[PDB]
Amino acid sequence: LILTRLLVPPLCIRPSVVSDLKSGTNEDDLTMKLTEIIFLNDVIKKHRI
Amino acid sequence: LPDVVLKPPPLFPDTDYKPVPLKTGEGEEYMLALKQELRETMKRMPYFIETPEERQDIERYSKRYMKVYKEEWIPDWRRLPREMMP
Amino acid sequence: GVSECIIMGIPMNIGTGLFKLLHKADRDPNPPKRPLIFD
Amino acid sequence: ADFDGDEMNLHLPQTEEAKAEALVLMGTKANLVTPRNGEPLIAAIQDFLT
Amino acid sequence: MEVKDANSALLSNYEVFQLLTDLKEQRKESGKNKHSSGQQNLNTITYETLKYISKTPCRHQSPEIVREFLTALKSHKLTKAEKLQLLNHRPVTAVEIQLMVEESEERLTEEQIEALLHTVTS
Amino acid sequence: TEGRSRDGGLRLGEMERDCLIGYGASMLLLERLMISSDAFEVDVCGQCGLLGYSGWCHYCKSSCHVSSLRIPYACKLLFQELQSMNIIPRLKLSKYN
Amino acid sequence: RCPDCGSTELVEDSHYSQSQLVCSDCGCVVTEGVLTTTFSDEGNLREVTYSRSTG
Amino acid sequence: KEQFRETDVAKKISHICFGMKSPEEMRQQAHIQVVSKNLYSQDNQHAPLLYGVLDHRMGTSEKDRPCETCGKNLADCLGHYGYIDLELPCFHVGYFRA
Amino acid sequence: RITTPYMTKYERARVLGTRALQIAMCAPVMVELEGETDPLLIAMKELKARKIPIIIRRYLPDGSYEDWGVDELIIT
Amino acid sequence: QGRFRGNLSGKRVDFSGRTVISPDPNLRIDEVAVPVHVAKILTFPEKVNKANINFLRKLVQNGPEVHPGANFIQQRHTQMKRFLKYGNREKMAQELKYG
Amino acid sequence: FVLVEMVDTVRIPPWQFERKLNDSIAEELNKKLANKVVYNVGLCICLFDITKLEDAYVFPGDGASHTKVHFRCVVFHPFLDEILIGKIKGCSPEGVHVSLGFFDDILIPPESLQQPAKFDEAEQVWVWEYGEEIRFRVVDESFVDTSPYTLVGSISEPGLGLLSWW
Ligand SMILES: [Zn+2]
Ligand SMILES: [Zn+2]
Ligand SMILES: [Zn+2]
Repeated sequence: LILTRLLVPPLCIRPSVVSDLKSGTNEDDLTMKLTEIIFLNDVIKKHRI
Repeated sequence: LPDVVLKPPPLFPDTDYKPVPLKTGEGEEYMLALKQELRETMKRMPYFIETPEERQDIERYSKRYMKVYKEEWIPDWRRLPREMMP
Repeated sequence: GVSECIIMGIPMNIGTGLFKLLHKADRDPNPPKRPLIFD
Repeated sequence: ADFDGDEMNLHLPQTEEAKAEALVLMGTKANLVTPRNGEPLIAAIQDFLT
Repeated sequence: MEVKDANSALLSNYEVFQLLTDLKEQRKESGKNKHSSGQQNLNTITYETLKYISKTPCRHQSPEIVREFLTALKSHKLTKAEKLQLLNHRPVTAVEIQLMVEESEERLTEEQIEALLHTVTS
Repeated sequence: TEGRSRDGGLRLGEMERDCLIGYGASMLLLERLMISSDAFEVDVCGQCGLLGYSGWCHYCKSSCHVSSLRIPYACKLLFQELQSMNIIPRLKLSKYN
Repeated sequence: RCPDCGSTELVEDSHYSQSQLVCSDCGCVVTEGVLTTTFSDEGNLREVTYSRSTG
Repeated sequence: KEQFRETDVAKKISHICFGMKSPEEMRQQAHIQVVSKNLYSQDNQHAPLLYGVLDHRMGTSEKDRPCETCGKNLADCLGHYGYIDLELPCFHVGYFRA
Repeated sequence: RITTPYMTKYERARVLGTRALQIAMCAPVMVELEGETDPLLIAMKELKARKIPIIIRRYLPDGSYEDWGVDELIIT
Repeated sequence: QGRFRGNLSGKRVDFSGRTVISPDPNLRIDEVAVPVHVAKILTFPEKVNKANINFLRKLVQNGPEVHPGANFIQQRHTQMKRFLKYGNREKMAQELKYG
Repeated sequence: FVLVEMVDTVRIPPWQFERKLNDSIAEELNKKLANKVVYNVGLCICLFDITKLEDAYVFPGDGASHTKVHFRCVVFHPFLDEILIGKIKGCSPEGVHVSLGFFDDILIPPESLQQPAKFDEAEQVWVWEYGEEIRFRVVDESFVDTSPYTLVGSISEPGLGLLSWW
């Protein structure tokens, strides 16, 4: 019940659209949440060090 | 801000602290020897029940020669309930 | 149930899926067995 | 329906078993009555009763 | 595709020969084109096994002779594997029973070999 | 897709599903919701009950108990989302007989 | 090239709202069907720029 | 010569047994480890980083870039999961009442 | 022998669909069709003629089963 | 619009069309009119058998242009579809095998 | 040669209904078990007979007739001591390559027990003098599919004398 590993799903669940009309792409919210989680983990590791 | 990491951390990260060596002494040596003797002698003990082999290929005249023979201890049926008799 | 069947993509038990059909093929149940000569 | 611009859907089965089941169970000639009370719904309408 | 018993009952070469002959005659009587083109390994394996069993001396055998040989060996307290090997090989010489056949020690007796040869040759 | 300009098809809503269930056309409902909408073949491991790929189970590192199975792509996506949520649906397959 | 005749006359011709790369010699269908996000997916997805996604 | 192996079986699902996975089972199920917080590379091609998010080894989402784990296109790729280890454990909101 | 002898509409539909699929899969015809290019029409003709080689296996809730032939059942 | 209600209970399908309705008393109660434009788009997969072989041959010779016809053919051996708009339709009709 | 009990779910297409069910099942089983080695069983030759054949079901999918048939099949699986007569289909330095008559080229007798004049110099030399007999010793099977043969066995050739051929 207490989680120590997060299961990032495949890319089929996180569709990404390459919008060549601008310098950006359309990404889902799960990708941003996982990116924020990884950033927070890195920040916690930096603070611990 | 925290820097980004390209490759993942090592599966077995190194540590600057090593385990303290094992205590030496005739006592420890004798305990090790006794534990090894127990490991070697308890497998052949009748209490060590092995997986009953099955699915024999054929019967041969050498069956009586290769027949495994080992004495079997008799449990105390007075102390053990009746639900364990063969 | 029916909802789980529809979700999994299998014929629901209700309706036409409650029973099963058999083929009326020309056969012979328990055909003659070849006798064993060596045994 | 009242023929006042209503958009209806039309589907084509892709299996012989589904086709047969749709023709038998969902047949117009076999579903001329409703299971609520058995009254016939497929009957005459305006411009026909008169 | 699971199997229930891989050693249900042993059989000699005469049964396999009869089965292969029956399959071959049924095939040449009801030959099909598409069924044969779908899998040609069946024809090859059947033909080669039949050719091997014809090369071997398994010919000139019958169920009556097999039953007679079995009843004759039943009086020799010989084991199923020994009698099966003897029926499959049809040894005409004595050395083939003296050395080739296993479990020779205490079973030859130097007197039963003549009876075994007579029974396998009759 | 949804819209006509996007080359979208009709929607068999919950009311249509209820009507089909009331009629009892099980094969019709199946052909509509599974065969002609999101038909797809996956590989399920008969040992752990997980989903593999190309007839291979990365969990058990074996391919003897892996077998194909028809399943809606929406149901497969739901199973993947649950496995991500840590709710692991263990599928125990068996013969159709 | 075509898997049947080996010809290189592969043309992308949409047949009644169905993108399909089909050969022009024998009509063999090489590839068919394309996956494109719908209005719901486009509205649910959020726009993130390279200034942030690249690093 | 040739071994007997069944090609396809008419397997029918009997029942779904829900459950949970431990960290060890999650690691065993996952294929790679995602540790990079960025998505694409610095080059102008904007290719996805390795051992990071949006990696093609955990499936594919583009019709041009196929999957790296299995040599198949998007229409045939089923996808693969990944495991991300956390420094400190956290309560699972779904199982917090439990 | 305890169930109703009449053949229900669901059984009718399932039998007709199965026979139409078999015929579309190049199955033998036992009625000598006369220019019927529709497998469903051929199946309906075979049902009316009572020559469909299919046996319904009705299962009871407890687990028992009973066989009923198309020619043995009553049609409407 | 969830996975249970939006993608499992109610989902979209193909081979369907939405159109306006109009009155026509000259048709039976069990009959419905379908326009040629939607009929040429909505196709039905028919298996080649010993009964409708000539009908399928005629439909293939007609082709996608004429209303009575077909649009694609999937061979029994190979699952590679063939577009009737390209290539000689007469050869495809003459090489129609069962299955 | 030995019988093996098997239970297989055979699927017969509809266009074979004109044929007899038992004959079709036998032909399908033969085509499916022709020249194939079943793990821990041996190499199957052909079908012997059919014992039990229950009702024939028809699923709502493919529409074919699926029948669960119990049958017995003959397989080549010695009993670790069987004697056979094969032919030398070549020879290698580490060991001769003998093969039963047109049956299977999988017998690899190790040359580590004959009298102490055993050696192969690649010139197809069998053995220095003082229809080849074979004595099976052990069996062994292995799998094939391990990513996204299977029967060799061990042969023995003791000092059988062989008065007919050295
Ligand atoms: Zn597994
Ligand atoms: Zn081409
Ligand atoms: Zn993949």
